[PDB]
Amino acid sequence: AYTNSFTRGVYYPDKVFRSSVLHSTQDLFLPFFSNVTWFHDNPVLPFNDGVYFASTEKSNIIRGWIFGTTLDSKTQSLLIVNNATNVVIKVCEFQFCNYPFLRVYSSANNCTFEYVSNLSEFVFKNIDGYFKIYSKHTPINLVRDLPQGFSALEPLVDLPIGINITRFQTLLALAYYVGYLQPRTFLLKYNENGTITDAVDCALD
Amino acid sequence: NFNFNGLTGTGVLTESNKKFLPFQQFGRDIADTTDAVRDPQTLEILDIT
Ligand SMILES: *[C@@H]1O[C@H](CO)[C@@H](O[C@@H]2O[C@H](CO)[C@@H](O)[C@H](O)[C@H]2NC(C)=O)[C@H](O)[C@H]1NC(C)=O
Ligand SMILES: *[C@@H]1O[C@H](CO)[C@@H](O[C@@H]2O[C@H](CO)[C@@H](O)[C@H](O)[C@H]2NC(C)=O)[C@H](O)[C@H]1NC(C)=O
Ligand SMILES: *[C@@H]1O[C@H](CO)[C@@H](O[C@@H]2O[C@H](CO)[C@@H](O)[C@H](O)[C@H]2NC(C)=O)[C@H](O)[C@H]1NC(C)=O
Ligand SMILES: *[C@@H]1O[C@H](CO)[C@@H](O[C@@H]2O[C@H](CO)[C@@H](O)[C@H](O)[C@H]2NC(C)=O)[C@H](O)[C@H]1NC(C)=O
Ligand SMILES: *[C@@H]1O[C@H](CO)[C@@H](O)[C@H](O)[C@H]1NC(C)=O
Ligand SMILES: *[C@@H]1O[C@H](CO)[C@@H](O)[C@H](O)[C@H]1NC(C)=O
Repeated sequence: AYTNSFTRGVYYPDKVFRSSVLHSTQDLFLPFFSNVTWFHDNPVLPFNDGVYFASTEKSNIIRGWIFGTTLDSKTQSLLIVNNATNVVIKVCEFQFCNYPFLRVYSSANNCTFEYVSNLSEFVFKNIDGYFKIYSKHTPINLVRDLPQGFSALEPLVDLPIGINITRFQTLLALAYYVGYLQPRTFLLKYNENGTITDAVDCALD
Repeated sequence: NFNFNGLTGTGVLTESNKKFLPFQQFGRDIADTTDAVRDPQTLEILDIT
């Protein structure tokens, strides 16, 4: 199924504070009024130039994401997972299960990382091997479509992982949306407190 | 004069009220001079007028 992106998906492009300034930025963004997928046993999805992901439910039915070329331990893959004590990220050669849920994999062959720490919005970029996650959590009064109005994703973590990614999947446990980035010129309205409060997708119309 | 992780210039370092988000390290002028800087050890924000 498909739906409107409704101008959701903007994020802070540069780690520079700017305020009360309209700034032109060229970057991978979700184009405005993009035609995003909505999923109502478990798909594997292409990564494209980059991913926008969101889900509306607080009950932690979602638990993570996995990314790579194979998702089968014949290469490395990224695992992002969340558990009752920690945020966890690692870059191991997991033998992932045909349905990955918390039991996400049978075995693992190498590793190079273990980082640790109601609509939930996420953006994943991979450039120069840095896999960059931005997110924000935002209130909603409806589930079957993305909410009206502007919302800037703050950078959450920024990891030098350097692995090749082309396919990905979402971990459940025992609805969500997906869109894909494209290179756009955007104009960002940084307000007095330096938050992006509006934007123009210059190639839209 | 200053060097801040390589950011080099001359300025009157002033305690900034600019509300940097925890990932941000520099702030910029329309000319791309650096308008404010995070101290690399105390992590406070300083204006560079
Ligand atoms: C990233 O991974 C993809 C596979 O998901 C690689 O694509 C393959 O590249 C080889 C040559 O190296 C071709 O023979 C295959 O036909 C390609 N497969 C597909 C499905 O296109 C890609 O080369 C990798 N890129 C990097 C930079 O490692
Ligand atoms: C969440 O995952 C982390 C691993 O990323 C688990 O942390 C480890 O816990 C064991 C004890 O069970 C410690 O000996 C390790 O030192 C921990 N590792 C790290 C990197 O912190 C954690 O136990 C998991 N929590 C749950 C509830 O499964
Ligand atoms: C961890 O990954 C490396 C590859 O990055 C594995 O190295 C290969 O091992 C096989 C034998 O199992 C050799 O035939 C290849 O020539 C090795 N490749 C390279 C590039 O050296 C390594 O074996 C993996 N670790 C484990 C325990 O399987
Ligand atoms: C910029 O930040 C200031 C706070 O530093 C915002 O003003 C506060 O807004 C909250 C409500 O969200 C009030 O409870 C406070 O009393 C306000 N403080 C002051 C001093 O007015 C201000 O609204 C922000 N600007 C924008 C455009 O969002
Ligand atoms: C959304 O895209 C799909 C194909 O990607 C198409 O079938 C559908 O008609 C599109 N919807 C709109 C409103 O353009
Ligand atoms: C760096 O120095 C500051 C004092 O200027 C100190 O508080 C801090 O703990 C030091 N960094 C680390 C990693 O210990």
